[PDB]
Amino acid sequence: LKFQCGQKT
Amino acid sequence: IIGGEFTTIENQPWFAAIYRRHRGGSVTYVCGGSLMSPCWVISATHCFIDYPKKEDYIVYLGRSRLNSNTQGEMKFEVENLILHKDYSADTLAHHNDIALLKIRSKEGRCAQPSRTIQTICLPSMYNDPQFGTSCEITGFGKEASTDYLYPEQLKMTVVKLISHRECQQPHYYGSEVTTKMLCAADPQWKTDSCQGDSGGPLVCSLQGRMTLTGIVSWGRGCALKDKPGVYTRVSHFLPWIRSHTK
Ligand SMILES: N=C(N)c1ccc2[nH]c(-c3cccc(-c4ccccc4)c3O)nc2c1
Repeated sequence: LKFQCGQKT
Repeated sequence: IIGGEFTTIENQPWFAAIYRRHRGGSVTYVCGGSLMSPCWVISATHCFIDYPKKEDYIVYLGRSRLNSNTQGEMKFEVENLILHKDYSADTLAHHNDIALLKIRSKEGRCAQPSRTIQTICLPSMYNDPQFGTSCEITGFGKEASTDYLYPEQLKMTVVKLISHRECQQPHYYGSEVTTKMLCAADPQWKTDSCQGDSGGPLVCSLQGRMTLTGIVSWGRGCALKDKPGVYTRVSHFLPWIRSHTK
């Protein structure tokens, strides 16, 4: 959606 | 990377592959980097020092293989290339080896978020994990120090942060390592970063976040006993980074 630093999905 | 496992970019969505174009038709890999915000990638100045012609570099986001394509990848041009003023190299070490690349797409946009493209977090002013922490390094560099080709698949490995005291031991790197560098090694000197991994990230968890704690910079050999890998201590460059990424 938008960036969330550090998150792998 | 010596050792490690092969991965896909979904496991390192902030990793960027930087290539150089040649007149003749080829594009060759240069260094790795990491995405900090939608328009900025951070890597190492020594990767651009011998050829600071920004128009000749191409940056790719969402790439799991080196020369083939990954669906979802994004290609960028280097809009601004900022190297570090005070960058120096000696017989081994590089000092102030951090660089910034502002990326622009042919349509004029910056990175867009996906399952293969994500930013990594910065640490807070001079805040690091404690030695012992396991961090992971990733990249397309050599698999053996004797190889002359790079892998086609992304690799990753886990290394531990060691203390300056341990790294500055005469029989390690002595005074070549400074307060602005960090050393990371595998307890059993089995896996490490190597030529081809420069500019890529050293990620550890800090206060809950996956943080870019280091940039692959140098090292004597690859996975040699008592020759840790040296990384640029990102926490000590935050002022500089801010100065340009405002
Ligand atoms: N053992 C290590 N931990 C290590 C890590 C990164 C390295 N990078 C290099 C390296 C060696 C020759 C040339 C370059 C280079 C790459 C791109 C542009 C200019 C020089 C390197 O980064 N050696 C390296 C060794």
